[PDB]
Amino acid sequence: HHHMVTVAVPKERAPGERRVALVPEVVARLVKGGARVRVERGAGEGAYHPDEAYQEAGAEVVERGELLKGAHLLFTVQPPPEDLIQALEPGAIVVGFVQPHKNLELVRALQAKKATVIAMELIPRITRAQSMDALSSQATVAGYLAAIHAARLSPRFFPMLTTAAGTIRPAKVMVMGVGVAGLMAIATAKRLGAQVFAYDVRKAALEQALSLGAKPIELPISELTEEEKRIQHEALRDHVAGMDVLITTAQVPGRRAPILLTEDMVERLKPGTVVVDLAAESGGNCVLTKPGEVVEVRGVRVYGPLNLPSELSVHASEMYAKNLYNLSSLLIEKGAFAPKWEDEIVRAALLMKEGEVLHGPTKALLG
Amino acid sequence: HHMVTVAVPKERAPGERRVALVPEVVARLVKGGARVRVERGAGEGAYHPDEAYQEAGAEVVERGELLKGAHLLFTVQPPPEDLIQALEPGAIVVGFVQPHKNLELVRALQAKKATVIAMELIPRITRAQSMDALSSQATVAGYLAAIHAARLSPRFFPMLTTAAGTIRPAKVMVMGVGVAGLMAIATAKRLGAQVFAYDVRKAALEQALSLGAKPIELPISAERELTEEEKRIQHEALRDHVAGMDVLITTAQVPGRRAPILLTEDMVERLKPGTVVVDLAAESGGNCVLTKPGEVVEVRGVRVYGPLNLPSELSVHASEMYAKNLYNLSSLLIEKGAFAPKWEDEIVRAALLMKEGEVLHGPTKALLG
Amino acid sequence: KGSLKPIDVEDAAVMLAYAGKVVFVPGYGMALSQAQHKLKELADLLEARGVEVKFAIHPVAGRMPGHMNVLLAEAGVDYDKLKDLEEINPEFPTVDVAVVIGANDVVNPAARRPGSPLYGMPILDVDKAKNVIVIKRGQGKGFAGVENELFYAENTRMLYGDAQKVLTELIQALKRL
Ligand SMILES: NC(=O)c1ccc[n+]([C@@H]2O[C@H](COP(=O)([O-])OP(=O)(O)OC[C@H]3O[C@@H](n4cnc5c(N)ncnc54)[C@H](OP(=O)(O)O)[C@@H]3O)[C@@H](O)[C@H]2O)c1
Ligand SMILES: NC(=O)c1ccc[n+]([C@@H]2O[C@H](COP(=O)([O-])OP(=O)(O)OC[C@H]3O[C@@H](n4cnc5c(N)ncnc54)[C@H](O)[C@@H]3O)[C@@H](O)[C@H]2O)c1
Repeated sequence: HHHMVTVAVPKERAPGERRVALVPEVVARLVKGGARVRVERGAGEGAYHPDEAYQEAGAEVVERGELLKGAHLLFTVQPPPEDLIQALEPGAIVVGFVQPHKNLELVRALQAKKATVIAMELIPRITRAQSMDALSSQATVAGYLAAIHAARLSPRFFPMLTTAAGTIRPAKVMVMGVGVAGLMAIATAKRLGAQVFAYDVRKAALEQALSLGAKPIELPISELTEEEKRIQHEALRDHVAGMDVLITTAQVPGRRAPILLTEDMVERLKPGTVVVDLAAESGGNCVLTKPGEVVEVRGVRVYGPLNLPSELSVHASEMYAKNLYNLSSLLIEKGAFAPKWEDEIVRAALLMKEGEVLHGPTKALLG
Repeated sequence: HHMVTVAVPKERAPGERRVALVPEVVARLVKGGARVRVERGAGEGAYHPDEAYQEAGAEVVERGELLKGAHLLFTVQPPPEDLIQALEPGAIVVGFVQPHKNLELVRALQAKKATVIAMELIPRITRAQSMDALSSQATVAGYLAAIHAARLSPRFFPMLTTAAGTIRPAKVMVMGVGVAGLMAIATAKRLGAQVFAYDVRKAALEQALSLGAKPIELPISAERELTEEEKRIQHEALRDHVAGMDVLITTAQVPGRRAPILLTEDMVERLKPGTVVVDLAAESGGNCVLTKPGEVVEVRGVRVYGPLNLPSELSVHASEMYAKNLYNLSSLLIEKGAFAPKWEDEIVRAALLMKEGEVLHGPTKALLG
Repeated sequence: KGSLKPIDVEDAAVMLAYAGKVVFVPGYGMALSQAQHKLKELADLLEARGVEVKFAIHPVAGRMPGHMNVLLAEAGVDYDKLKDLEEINPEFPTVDVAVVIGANDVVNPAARRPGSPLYGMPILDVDKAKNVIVIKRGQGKGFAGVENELFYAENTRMLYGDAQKVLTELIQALKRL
């Protein structure tokens, strides 16, 4: 025997955040499955989903102060702020990105409150769980706009064009770090006609890049003598030198972004070259990167976008809402609030339960 | 006279980043027998450093020395007064002129006894194709219109299938299908958008189809001045089609006139929040009532951008193409390294705005009146 | 003058099956027909058969700058196969077969002559190729509205039909040889 589930969706308040956790169409599937959904007034305005639309879906549109009343599930994009945290009831689970390193004081308040929270970034990167993988779906969004921003900042055409005014050679675009984002960056730059090169340590990511028609960058080998490291560095610096665009995406969870473009490297870039550093949020792959800014040094234009998913706020929210919807198969059963504690996915993503932090590295950072 | 010498200045117009010749072209002129003078820093907007012009055989000089002994002044925008006042006798200015935007510069040129070829006036004949600077720069504008639209849109252009579901392609309407419109259709199409085309000319619609775009089919034949009743029918049908788009790229401009309105206020009211408009006609009024030239504005959730110097964003390839156009045209001004303007050539005749202070172009004449 | 010499896809297939060097010359008509995918597939087939294949892209082929490039890039044709006339022209005498797909003006040898409204346009020397097959639907003129003596040359054969449909049949007949 379980309670009948109420799901709550707040309006996001983090600076420059425009996504919403559920979109109306996804609310409607939940309602039709038997759940109640409450939504904060104007929650989806950043994603162009008016309150009227959520009502047509079957939601109750409510004021913020009333949002967590009788609520079993709080679906968020960013972690909830203090005002929502204090209104959390017994038995309620917060589901959304948490990212402790960035939001530690919120994590603390959730623990003092004795909350239960599933962190979306802790969804295990496995087969059974791709439909729920919020990092991927937002990685795909970021890689797409990364390619779009590069073409916008580049003073050169991407495509080859043969014209009465001469033959235009295609841009040389190198994607460094070919995870989910990089692969969408490849597909997008390729759609635009660029010649695309792909750089990654893993052979699998390179085979994947190959399938999209990118040319993989092979270093002289692939710890190492200091000298082999230098040969290895030099060869990469050489490949980068002849590019018009670098899109860089390498990010390691919980640590600073690796530097892939050092000072001696960017000194070899021709004036007019463009760098789009998708890793700016954890320090950047490029030593010239200023998070949230565009800078030009020696006519090399370097952009460190933060919150790309928020630019594509309609599709970013749709996909994230879908991720939450699929994840809810583990939290909702025939309209009943029934968390599957035993499930591998829940176990991997369960950040804290009743105040008990179950995630080792978060436990450490809080200490 | 002598060795022909051609001059190229640093452009000064607001936002202007192109340069009239790039190093590779400068080098070809020097090889052919021309002396080239280039203002200090002229190629910087386009990432061509003074040293690169020196390597091509150019002398690099101060702006005040630019015109000394020069027979040809190649510009992007019309020369400002400081350059007009330094033009030597028999010298020819070649560049865009746009007297509607620059009447008083055109008057100063006339008072100076200047001779000018306006690039906007290059005739549409086969011989002139490789000189068509309106076309080269529009190709850039159309490309970047599609890019900016994808950048301002809160939706994917392409259809996407992932584990998390299927996303529909964006619906893009290109309104006004000249060169800029065609390159916009092509770029948006390649990005995977579903692309529609609105233009009155059937041939323009056939060309949009040759890019996998879909002609917007209205009720009345647009190929004739319409009755007040038929206009109502066309406007209502078109408004319906515009209503269902995620993106509108408007590109219709008429030489010497304010842009036609293609998106009236009753139309934009039908646009959904999150819809994007990229108004390429902003330099001349704009096709959309909401356009603020040089700005992005948002009203009722509709993002409207009216960019003014897209060619200067793509400064490298715009300058490259432009320089090639002037290089090609210079075959009518230079013969074996000597100043030799073919006054009789139809291309020169069509584009010669002024000759030693006498205004030959009727519309410009009227304007100076 | 000379004569139009219609040819059957099966004859075009035989010509192509035994050639050492083929140059493909796309024009507006390929674009109108949206035949770029069928074209790339024919170029894959010949290449797999050991045929040396290139694309000759005229500066003003189509109706917009870089018209052929964008369609061929969409089809997945490698940039390295696309040549402009400065690079491809001198190579023409050695081309065993030149296949024209919906091109007309950009291969009209009358452009070398002053009276033609095409004069002053550089031309692709398709007329210096060993053999020419021209694909178009029939008698349609090009943009300039002039007749094209190339279609009447001794070494030129007309392969009439829609460009996508013709290329599909050509592929099908080639896989049967
Ligand atoms: N590229 C540019 O930017 C630009 C701009 C302005 C002007 N132009 C001019 O446009 C012309 C382009 O030359 P081009 O050789 O590409 O084209 P073209 O000289 O206009 O001829 C194209 C040919 O395509 C054939 N065709 C039409 N539909 C077809 C189909 N479905 N399947 C097979 N063939 C088809 C037509 O004959 P049928 O009716 O017998 O099928 C026509 O002969 C040049 O004259 C250039 O000066 C170009
Ligand atoms: N069996 C496999 O193919 C396999 C094995 C291990 C990991 N993975 C995948 O790797 C994924 C990482 O997630 P993501 O798609 O968000 O990637 P990400 O944005 O976390 O990483 C960016 C890409 O950069 C690469 N990278 C990291 N450090 C680098 C460096 N120093 N130099 C060059 N490249 C570097 C990584 O390999 C990754 O492909 C995991 O989630 C998993 O899906 C796959």
